[PDB]
Amino acid sequence: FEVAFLLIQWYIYGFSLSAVYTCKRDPCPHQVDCFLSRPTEKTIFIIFMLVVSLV
Amino acid sequence: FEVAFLLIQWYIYGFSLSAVYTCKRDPCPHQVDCFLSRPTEKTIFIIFMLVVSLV
Repeated sequence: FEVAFLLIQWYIYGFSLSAVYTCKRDPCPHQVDCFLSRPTEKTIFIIFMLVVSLV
Repeated sequence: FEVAFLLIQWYIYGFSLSAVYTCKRDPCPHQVDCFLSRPTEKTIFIIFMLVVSLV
């Protein structure tokens, strides 16, 4: 379970969050730009959770 | 003068106006979409002016 959850967590989005996200969706015209809430703190907590899972 | 003005008028934008315009500019992020005021009436008047110039 640990290994599978870690693999899915890596596959979906990796191990970091970017401040700027490029979104291409049907309602949005052409290629729109969006921004995350607090990417750096979320990335830091991602790193702690990944380390805890590894340990 | 007639011929040169007609050639420039054709070269810059052609002889018709489209309701939807795709704009790519430095301030605008990615590729933005804009709309003209009254494209059909403007196109009709373009056709009259082109015909008058030709005559």
